[PDB]
Amino acid sequence: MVGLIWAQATSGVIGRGGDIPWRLPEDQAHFREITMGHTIVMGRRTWDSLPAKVRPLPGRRNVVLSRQADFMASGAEVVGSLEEALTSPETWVIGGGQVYALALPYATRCEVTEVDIGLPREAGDALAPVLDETWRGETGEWRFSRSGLRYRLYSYHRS
Ligand SMILES: NC(=O)C1=CN([C@@H]2O[C@H](COP(=O)(O)OP(=O)(O)OC[C@H]3O[C@@H](n4cnc5c(N)ncnc54)[C@H](OP(=O)(O)O)[C@@H]3O)[C@@H](O)[C@H]2O)C=CC1
Ligand SMILES: Cc1c(C(=O)O)cnn1-c1ccccc1
Ligand SMILES: Cc1c(C(=O)O)cnn1-c1ccccc1
Ligand SMILES: [Co+2]
Repeated sequence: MVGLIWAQATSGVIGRGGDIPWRLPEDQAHFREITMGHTIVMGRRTWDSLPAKVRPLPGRRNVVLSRQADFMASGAEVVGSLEEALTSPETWVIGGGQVYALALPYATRCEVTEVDIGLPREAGDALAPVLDETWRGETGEWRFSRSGLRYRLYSYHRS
């Protein structure tokens, strides 16, 4: 199973300036629940976005995708192609925009946290991948984060 997990503004923005223009503790907890114990695959930029203190994310097989054959990520596997990372029963692609797009053909699950933030798209933004007609999606209720933003979860699947 390859799944994608991400949070996006309504506009499709997932990242800006190498970080995220919001912070939902509830989505972090949800993220941790969904990925705990499994392989997490991320682009090198996303690895860089992780604070050195949470790095590697505990209890998960941290894999970083880089074309740099000598890139050192203390506590992770650095692989130069996505196929090297799919060697576990459950693999979660955790970002960023490039790796989401690269992984979409392998995916059967997308766990999408939609953040009700009017965030117009800007040059350089990392974007959520486009899901075609093969994806079947079920939505949750709009919830309120303690950060003040509303959010809801879309769970997409396809065979
Ligand atoms: N909202 C959310 O849910 C999340 C948002 N984000 C945000 O996403 C943004 C980063 O995403 P993005 O900028 O797209 O970069 P990524 O995090 O997708 O990593 C990009 C890097 O991945 C490597 N890479 C990409 N394609 C390939 C390939 N085909 N073969 C080998 N290596 C490859 C390269 O690493 P190298 O350059 O070393 O070769 C590239 O620079 C940040 O702002 C981050 O905060 C991240 C995670 C979750
Ligand atoms: C910080 C964060 C949030 C948040 O703060 O809302 C939601 N996802 N992530 C996250 C970022 C990078 C990698 C994995 C997950
Ligand atoms: C996703 C995450 C976890 C986790 O999933 O265990 C623990 N810290 N963070 C985190 C990452 C980036 C920024 C803030 C927090
Ligand atoms: Co699990």
